Amino acid sequence: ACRGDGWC
Amino acid sequence: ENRCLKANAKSCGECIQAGPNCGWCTNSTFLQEGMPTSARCDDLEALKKKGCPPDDIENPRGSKDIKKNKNVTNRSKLKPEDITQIQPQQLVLRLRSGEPQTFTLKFKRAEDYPIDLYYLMDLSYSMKDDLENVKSLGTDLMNEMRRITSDFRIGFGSFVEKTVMPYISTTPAKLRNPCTSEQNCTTPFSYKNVLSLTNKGEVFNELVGKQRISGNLDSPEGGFDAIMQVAVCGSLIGWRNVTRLLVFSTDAGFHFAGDGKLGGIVLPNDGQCHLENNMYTMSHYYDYPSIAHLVQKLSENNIQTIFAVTEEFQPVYKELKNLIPKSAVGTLSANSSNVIQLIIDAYNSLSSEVILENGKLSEGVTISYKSYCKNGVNGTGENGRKCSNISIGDEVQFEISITSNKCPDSDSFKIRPLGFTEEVEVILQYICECE
Amino acid sequence: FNLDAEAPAVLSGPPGSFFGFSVEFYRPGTDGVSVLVGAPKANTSQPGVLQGGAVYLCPWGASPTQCTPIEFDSKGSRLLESSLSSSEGEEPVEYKSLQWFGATVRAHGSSILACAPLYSWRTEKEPLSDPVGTCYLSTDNFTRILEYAPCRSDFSWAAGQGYCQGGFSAEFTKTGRVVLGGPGSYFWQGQILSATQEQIAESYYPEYLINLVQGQLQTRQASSIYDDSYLGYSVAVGEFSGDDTEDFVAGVPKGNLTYGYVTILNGSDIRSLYNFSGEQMASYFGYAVAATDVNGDGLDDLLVGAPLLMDRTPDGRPQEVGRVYVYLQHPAGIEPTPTLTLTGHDEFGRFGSSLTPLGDLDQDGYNDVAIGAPFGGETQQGVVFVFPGGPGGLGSKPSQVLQPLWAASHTPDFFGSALRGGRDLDGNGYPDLIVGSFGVDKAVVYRGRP
Ligand SMILES: *[C@@H]1O[C@H](CO)[C@@H](O[C@@H]2O[C@H](CO)[C@@H](O[C@@H]3O[C@H](CO[C@H]4O[C@H](CO[C@H]5O[C@H](CO)[C@@H](O)[C@H](O)[C@@H]5O)[C@@H](O)[C@H](O[C@H]5O[C@H](CO)[C@@H](O)[C@H](O)[C@@H]5O)[C@@H]4O)[C@@H](O)[C@H](O[C@H]4O[C@H](CO)[C@@H](O)[C@H](O)[C@@H]4O)[C@@H]3O)[C@H](O)[C@H]2NC(C)=O)[C@H](O)[C@H]1NC(C)=O
Ligand SMILES: *[C@@H]1O[C@H](CO)[C@@H](O[C@@H]2O[C@H](CO)[C@@H](O[C@@H]3O[C@H](CO[C@H]4O[C@H](CO)[C@@H](O)[C@H](O[C@H]5O[C@H](CO)[C@@H](O)[C@H](O)[C@@H]5O)[C@@H]4O)[C@@H](O)[C@H](O[C@H]4O[C@H](CO)[C@@H](O)[C@H](O)[C@@H]4O)[C@@H]3O)[C@H](O)[C@H]2NC(C)=O)[C@H](O)[C@H]1NC(C)=O
Ligand SMILES: *[C@@H]1O[C@H](CO)[C@@H](O[C@@H]2O[C@H](CO)[C@@H](O[C@@H]3O[C@H](CO)[C@@H](O)[C@H](O[C@H]4O[C@H](CO)[C@@H](O)[C@H](O)[C@@H]4O)[C@@H]3O)[C@H](O)[C@H]2NC(C)=O)[C@H](O)[C@H]1NC(C)=O
Ligand SMILES: *[C@@H]1O[C@H](CO)[C@@H](O[C@@H]2O[C@H](CO)[C@@H](O[C@@H]3O[C@H](CO)[C@@H](O)[C@H](O)[C@@H]3O)[C@H](O)[C@H]2NC(C)=O)[C@H](O)[C@H]1NC(C)=O
Ligand SMILES: *[C@@H]1O[C@H](CO)[C@@H](O[C@@H]2O[C@H](CO)[C@@H](O[C@@H]3O[C@H](CO)[C@@H](O)[C@H](O)[C@@H]3O)[C@H](O)[C@H]2NC(C)=O)[C@H](O)[C@H]1NC(C)=O
Ligand SMILES: *[C@@H]1O[C@H](CO)[C@@H](O)[C@H](O)[C@H]1NC(C)=O
Ligand SMILES: *[C@@H]1O[C@H](CO)[C@@H](O)[C@H](O)[C@H]1NC(C)=O
Ligand SMILES: [Ca+2]
Ligand SMILES: [Ca+2]
Ligand SMILES: [Ca+2]
Ligand SMILES: [Ca+2]
Ligand SMILES: [Ca+2]
Ligand SMILES: [Ca+2]
Ligand SMILES: [Mg+2]
Repeated sequence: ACRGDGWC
Repeated sequence: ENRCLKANAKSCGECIQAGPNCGWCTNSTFLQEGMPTSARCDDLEALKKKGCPPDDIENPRGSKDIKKNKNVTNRSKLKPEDITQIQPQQLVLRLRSGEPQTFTLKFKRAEDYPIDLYYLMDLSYSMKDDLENVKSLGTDLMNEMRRITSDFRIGFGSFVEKTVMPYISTTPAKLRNPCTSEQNCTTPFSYKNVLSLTNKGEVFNELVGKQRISGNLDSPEGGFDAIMQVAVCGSLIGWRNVTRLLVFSTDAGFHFAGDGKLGGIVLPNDGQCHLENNMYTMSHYYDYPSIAHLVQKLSENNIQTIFAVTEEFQPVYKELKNLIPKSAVGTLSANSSNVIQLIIDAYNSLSSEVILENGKLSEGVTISYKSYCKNGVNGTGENGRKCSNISIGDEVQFEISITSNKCPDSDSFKIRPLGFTEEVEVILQYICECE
Repeated sequence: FNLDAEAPAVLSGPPGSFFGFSVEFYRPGTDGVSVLVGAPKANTSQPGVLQGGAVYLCPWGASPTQCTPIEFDSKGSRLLESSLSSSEGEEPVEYKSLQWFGATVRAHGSSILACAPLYSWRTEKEPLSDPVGTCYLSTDNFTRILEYAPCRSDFSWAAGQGYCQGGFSAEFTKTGRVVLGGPGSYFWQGQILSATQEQIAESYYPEYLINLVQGQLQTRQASSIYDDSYLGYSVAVGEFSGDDTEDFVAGVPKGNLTYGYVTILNGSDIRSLYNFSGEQMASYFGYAVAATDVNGDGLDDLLVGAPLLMDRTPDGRPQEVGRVYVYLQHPAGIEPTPTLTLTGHDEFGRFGSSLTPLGDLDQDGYNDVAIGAPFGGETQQGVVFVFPGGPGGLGSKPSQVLQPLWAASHTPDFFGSALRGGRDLDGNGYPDLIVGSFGVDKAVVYRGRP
């Protein structure tokens, strides 16, 4: 997934 | 029925302001027995036929007088202010209203010209693996620039995000460690000057090896705030009047003016330095700068930007390039491995091209450029403002033409190649009356 | 051009309260017209609330003191239900300090909507700092007041509606339906939410923080490629779907690689009808939007502001001036490309940061438009331009130019950052304009004449 500042 | 006659010049001064090919007669007996005085002003060739000798035809013409023409540097140690890459440096153009004045502009790319490079890096969590290979960027880039110049200074800065909601979590815990428990992320921060420009590349490596990665929430980061500070904070970064390269290394988009409103930041960027202990302090007070603002402050401070971004965000920063003069875009890898070669390629493209810009001109005054580059390619219109594919030691020329219609007093504007401090001072005087 | 620009009435709020950040007409009847003024940095009597923000009611007939604060919420920050006993420590569940209440102000009939886009809470579970935003709805002329925080849901944090900031923009329909913009939902994809005053009331239940209005209309989450779009940054209403139910105009300023776009949603089932794209990167196309018929043909026309639009001067110098785009509606639909464009002349003036319809200012059978450049003028105090509607849309030249009469202090006035027109408060048969200027905590009202 990895959205925002590298939030998997 | 030319324009000169159909303007009824009441005096000599009026005849000049109306048409460049006009002349005023002052010899009696010229007038036919029933002429109006609105006839002494007429086409220069027409007055000679109607019966008006040259002695009695006043016709002031604009002249061109160079005032400073220091020659371009040649082979037979020199400080960068003794080096000349453009000439002349000052001249006077007397402008007949309607007539254009033209003068040549020589540009020659200096050899072994010094370079200052500042590396501004994204230390957000998404740039974790990247920081691992910059351990040796210092010495390795120092070694590679030896080929380019015998005088190279390097610096390092970092950035993350505005330190306010909603761009970061505001809980006391996440303020201490914005990442998960597994990571040991440092607290979020806007911008810090890790190292000012220097020649000791050994310092570069040790300092970068002491930086901890940080973190925040939204994907796009606040690099523009940092770009602004690096641009305007002149003496704290240590910019010399030479080639100035800003490497902007990120793996995500960018915040810009308008986004501050989410966090209650309505006040626009002021374009002023605000460093306390090499920390940007006013990220919570001033909005992100707009692109147009950065264009202004990057140009006046002669910064040449190299965007070193990942494959994913190439199209975004490619459009940013099109809006920023004297900048380049390269594809950064995952571990920032090809960064050195990325920087060299970017440099060689920026240095092989010169672009001229001029200051504000008064109404009536207009300008146009005619470029003459290597191999006979000749630009005109907007292409006249630039020449590309310029090697070291190569010379190129520009024929600049200035025209005036109105009749203001003594105006003045500068012409300057982008990236360099050297400029050409054009002083204007207006011929409004007869001599 | 008939606005009494030489003698406007000025209102003054508390210093540093951003009085005039939001403005609005209020009329719970033909008699008793008033001016509403938001001041999102005003201190309040709420216990333990630093600068909660407040909305001011300013009845017409100034003497002695016009403006007074509307008490939407006298209570401070509520406490965590499952932590009053605990071990040691009484935790607040919500945070009303610095919530910017009154950032947005809208009214319809005897109803008033006021929003706090920076209100945040913790949730009754894991400790967070989610700025869900909140709104307070006053109805039947203050006889009852309701909180409405449709982003304060079961879906917390950025991945959900935690950073929605519901109320960042807002508007009433001509029937009184509430429409909210929340640019932070689903990792800043943005969101539009909407419910009737009835639905909000028939489900109101203060005991449980997470309220769920039945029948609420709202855009849904999309794939992550749409993150960071800021849908709901700005909002307007008008009829574009060929019925009698007004539709939702919404700015998406950072959508499509930051070229931005505006979208129009079907007012009945909030589904997409139109899309209009910006022409330059990061011009903030969609910063402000508005809807009104500017050529007297019965069909509402679209207006969009891009205050960071950069352009080139004749001598080859770039400059941030801003620009406004106007799309005219026809029976067949709306053309994807603008019909005309208006461009600012002052560098960094942010032309097009605010827009409002004025109604027919000169009674010439054509509605007119006011456009604000909050940093225009020789002293950068701010400017408002009035453009006249006509047979072929808005005129190229402005009919009037409103500038503040007071001198420039050491901070910007933001004159023209907040506008509101199309209402005749004095009743002279000519519409009136309310210009905000929160920079010096003032709000100006201009008055038309025959
Ligand atoms: C929608 O809701 C809003 C808000 O709820 C509502 O607006 C309120 O309407 C009520 C009407 O019921 C208003 O209440 C009245 O206010 C009258 C004016 O009060 C001010 O002026 C007083 C002096 O008036 C004299 O002088 C003027 C000239 O200056 C002259 O024309 C008058 O005729 C009169 O001779 C002044 O004393 C008063 O100050 C007192 O009150 C305030 C507030 O309580 C207090 O802070 C002060 O310390 C001081 O005690 C104020 O400055 C007022 O005259 C009137 O009084 C009579 O009625 C009360 C009812 O209890 C009696 O007790 C009293 O003895 C009098 O007989 C009454 O109080 C109220 O002010 C409005 N508020 C706002 C914010 O607008 C709308 O009407 C609603 N709309 C609809 C459609 O429902
Ligand atoms: C104006 O411009 C905007 C923005 O460009 C346009 O909006 C976008 O339109 C496209 C095209 O319609 C949207 O993509 C599609 O979305 C629909 C609807 O998805 C919803 O409904 C599904 C069915 O009920 C449901 O499954 C979805 O839920 C899934 O997806 C979410 C997303 O994260 C996920 O979280 C869930 O867990 C689910 O996995 C969702 O509720 C969808 O049906 C489409 O799918 C088709 O196409 C894909 C390939 O693209 C294919 O794989 C599928 O099998 C199916 O065939 C498609 O995803 C997009 O979401 C819109 N974006 C926004 C921000 O609104 C708008 O259309 C333009 N208007 C006009 C008038 O032009
Ligand atoms: C996201 O934003 C981008 C940027 O705006 C957008 O792509 C752009 O689309 C427009 C038109 O849709 C392009 O503009 C055209 O440019 C060409 C030259 O490249 C011109 O010839 C065009 O002039 C006319 O001719 C067309 C027919 O040939 C007409 O259909 C057109 O309407 C014009 O009247 C026109 O100016 C622009 O070049 C691109 N930009 C880029 C960078 O590609 C994109 O569509 C947006 N995405 C979405 C989903 O909307
Ligand atoms: C880089 O080069 C610039 C110039 O190319 C140097 O700055 C210049 O410094 C001189 C002073 O020696 C400034 O002169 C000033 O003139 C104004 C009137 O025009 C006067 O009011 C001032 O008191 C001063 O005498 C000149 O303006 C200034 N030019 C600038 C800032 O563009 C600078 O020192 C060089 N720096 C390095 C590191 O090489
Ligand atoms: C905007 O959204 C509304 C609601 O979704 C749309 O209204 C709906 O439009 C459809 C197609 O016109 C209607 O379909 C059908 O209705 C007829 C008669 O009512 C019935 O015989 C069919 O079996 C079918 O159900 C639907 O009824 C209608 N609903 C309402 C409440 O009006 C509207 O068309 C949309 N507008 C645009 C421009 O997209
Ligand atoms: C950088 O990463 C690539 C794989 O993406 C790898 O092949 C290369 O060896 C790496 N370079 C260094 C210096 O670690
Ligand atoms: C640049 O000019 C040189 C001539 O010295 C020529 O050989 C080369 O092909 C040129 N390059 C480009 C990209 O035009
Ligand atoms: Ca990385
Ligand atoms: Ca970020
Ligand atoms: Ca409709
Ligand atoms: Ca219309
Ligand atoms: Ca009109
Ligand atoms: Ca009026
Ligand atoms: Mg990041």
